[PDB]
Amino acid sequence: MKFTVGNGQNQHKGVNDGFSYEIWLDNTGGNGSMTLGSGATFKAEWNAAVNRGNFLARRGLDFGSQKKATDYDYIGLDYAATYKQTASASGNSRLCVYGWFQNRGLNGVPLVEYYIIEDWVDWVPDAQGKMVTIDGAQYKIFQMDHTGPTINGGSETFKQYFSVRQQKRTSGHITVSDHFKEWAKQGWGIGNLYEVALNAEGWQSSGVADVTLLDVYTT
Repeated sequence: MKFTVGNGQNQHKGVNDGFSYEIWLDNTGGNGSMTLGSGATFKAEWNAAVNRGNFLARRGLDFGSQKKATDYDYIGLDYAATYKQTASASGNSRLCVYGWFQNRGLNGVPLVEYYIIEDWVDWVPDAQGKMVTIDGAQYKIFQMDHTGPTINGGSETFKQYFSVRQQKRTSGHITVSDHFKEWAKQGWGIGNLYEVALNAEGWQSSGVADVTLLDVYTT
């Protein structure tokens, strides 16, 4: 139930109570840990306020890349967390829903890494976008190119899709399927749903994300 990164091992991933877990630290320094709770719950801590320090901890539901992400009639995520950045060496962090749309076998469809960002500190990705209303709240949506390693392998150029919550928070209900529908309404390509995860990420920062409630489901 506790996993550590930064002194010997820089990654752990597995499954427990039907929910994935993953923790990762780059080889640029720092340390971190994830303590599992029941279900999908977890506490993550990181100390990576060093140059190019880079940390992530996430848990979620694997969907098996079986069908178009928008074919699921309803996907819900309920979460509650304490989330704090305690150091920043020109750094940042975010708490978000996270996953991929797999395009393997899909002609004309991009590979996508997606983020529904509920809270952030110091910096968050941004680009020319559109405001939309989901779950009673304003989110800015946009997409951008990224070049880097991928669920399928090493450096390729793929797409990232973003919804960024305008009023930061650390608990509530997210209608994940509604975000997917808004992205689709822009004419963005939607591949097969790989996962739906709650993700804490740190760049050149230190902090804690104590996720005491996390439920992901479809109907």
